[PDB]
Amino acid sequence: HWGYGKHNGPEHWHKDFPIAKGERQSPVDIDTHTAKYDPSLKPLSVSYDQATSLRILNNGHSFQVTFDDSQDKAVLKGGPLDGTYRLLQFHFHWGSLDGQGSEHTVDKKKYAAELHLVHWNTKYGDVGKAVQQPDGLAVLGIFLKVGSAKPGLQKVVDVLDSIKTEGKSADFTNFDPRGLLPESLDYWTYPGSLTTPPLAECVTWIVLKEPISVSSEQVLKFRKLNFNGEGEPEELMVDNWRPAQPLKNRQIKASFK
Ligand SMILES: O=C1Nc2ccc(F)cc2S(=O)(=O)N1
Ligand SMILES: [Zn+2]
Repeated sequence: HWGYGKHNGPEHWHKDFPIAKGERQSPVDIDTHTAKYDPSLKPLSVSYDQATSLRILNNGHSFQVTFDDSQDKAVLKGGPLDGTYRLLQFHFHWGSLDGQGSEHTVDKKKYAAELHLVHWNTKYGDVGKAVQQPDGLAVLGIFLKVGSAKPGLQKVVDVLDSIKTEGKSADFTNFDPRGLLPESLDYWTYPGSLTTPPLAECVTWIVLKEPISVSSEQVLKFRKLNFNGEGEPEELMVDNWRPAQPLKNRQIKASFK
């Protein structure tokens, strides 16, 4: 029922999901002058060499690439995190125009898109249990700006025409998510939530400072996807981002000076 339209979009979500007005909702604006360097933070450990991708699919809100998380194969550790978080899936949020599309903002600047690499805390055994815990998930967020092409994204872009409509999926094995990362792992971190229903307050957010560049042709392909299912009226999948939410009693910490 929920979506991104005028009658079912983010301003309506609180009716079915009252946590939408909660104390640790995401995304947020990152005020770079107020975020404080925290020397007690550790370097991120992004260990994706053994990642096993499985499928790519259009879920009617985004497209996602899924991974085998039945073993410690692609894991996120370190930084603000305690323990080991397994990569489950990645997906994107993007705009109808290059000046909007990201969920997090940086000094109110919106990027053209935002990549979320979603990981869950193995101490909770499965992702369904993890989402019920304040430290159950860690999402690595990466901004996209439009400029040069990202070679590691092209294999994704080239298969999108096969998952145009909600409910479509395809095999997507042997994809290396390391090709989506920027050079630097400098980051901001804060406690937050899922950015779609159920908006559960279970996420340690880790937002990289360095955006990746993608080409206009790459992002244009995102914008040709459909929110609707096959044989329904075409509504382009664009502007599938939640706007920044109140920071409330939270501090955003920087890993870098
Ligand atoms: O739109 C989003 N929906 C999600 C849904 C489930 C998650 F586990 C993580 C996210 S997310 O907060 O990374 N982004
Ligand atoms: Zn997301």
